[PDB]
Amino acid sequence: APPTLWSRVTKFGSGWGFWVSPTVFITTTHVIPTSAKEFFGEPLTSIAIHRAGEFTLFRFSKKIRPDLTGMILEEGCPEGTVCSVLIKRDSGELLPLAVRMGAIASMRIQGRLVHGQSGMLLTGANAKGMDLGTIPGDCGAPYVYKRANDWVVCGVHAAATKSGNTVVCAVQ
Amino acid sequence: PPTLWSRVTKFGSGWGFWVSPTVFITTTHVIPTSAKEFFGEPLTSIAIHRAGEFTLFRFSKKIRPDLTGMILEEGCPEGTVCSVLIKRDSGELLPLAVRMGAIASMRIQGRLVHGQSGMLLTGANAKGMDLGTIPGDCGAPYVYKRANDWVVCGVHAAATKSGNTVVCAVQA
Ligand SMILES: CC(=O)NCCc1c[nH]c2ccc(F)cc12
Ligand SMILES: CC(=O)NCCc1c[nH]c2ccc(F)cc12
Repeated sequence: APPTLWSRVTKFGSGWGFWVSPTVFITTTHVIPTSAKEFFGEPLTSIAIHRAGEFTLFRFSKKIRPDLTGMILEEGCPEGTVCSVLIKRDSGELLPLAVRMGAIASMRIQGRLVHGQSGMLLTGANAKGMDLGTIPGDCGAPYVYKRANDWVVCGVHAAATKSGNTVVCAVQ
Repeated sequence: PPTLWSRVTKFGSGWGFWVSPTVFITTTHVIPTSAKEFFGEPLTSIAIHRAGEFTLFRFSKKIRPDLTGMILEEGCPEGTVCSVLIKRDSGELLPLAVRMGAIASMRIQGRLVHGQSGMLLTGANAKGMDLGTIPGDCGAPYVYKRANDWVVCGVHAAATKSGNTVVCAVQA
């Protein structure tokens, strides 16, 4: 995956988020620190927060990441698209996990009612674990794919089943 | 625990894998042809067992005392879904699912290679995205989970231009 996409993946709350542009940051709702009143030095007042279930978009009134170009955010992807989930692990290891995407789905995963785009890992058979699968610290990692000369972001990591085979991408 | 990934080590023109503190496996063609030592041990001290494109090194002292010993087998049952544990010099980790087939002598680009055939499960193509193998990946291990037990069953020897078909060299 290109260096510019890994540069947009920022450690945030109990997981990650992703810079779409110099002013737009996307993440999974449950990783946001609940008492928090300031983000990258800016008060709530100065930020437009757009929340659709486990998807949250932050639009800043100033350029927080002026090193970046704006890229395309889409509302999920066609069923059958192979995406990479851009996961950072212990000590600059970079894990772009291959996922085949499926339908929009509503599930119950552990306690929780989860809604988003389902997909199946293409890493291995019984992927329940940090070596071939996702862990709770991965929530907010972006789902990306290459589409002609362009890369697209189409969601953020929200959940995985007890077997680890099935993942859920929160979508705008 | 040490992760599986800490066992995958840069070696020669590719990679290899620590099965135990004293046992290292790799692809024969990536081993240097001019050497007096490996991993700081004199070649005097190293047992080398070659069988076509599969090589095993047995050291006389513990090079990786942090590891436990893993199950090494001579390939796996047809239909097993393995993971090829690819490391790249970017710092990326690429576990790719492979459906394993028959032992054969296969024509792969110019070349006759003997080992276990497999097909990558990332489909359409790996062209643009982190979804296939490249020449520098030779020696990456093939692994799978069986009950609570991780099994290593061979090393990455070859792949087609296409990228669909791979060869896993196995112990003889
Ligand atoms: C992977 C990654 O985040 N890299 C950049 C780190 C960084 C430096 N200065 C910043 C200001 C805002 C922000 F969100 C990130 C940064
Ligand atoms: C233990 C075991 O047998 N696993 C399933 C084998 C398998 C993987 N990918 C497939 C795609 C089509 C198909 F017909 C079979 C497979």
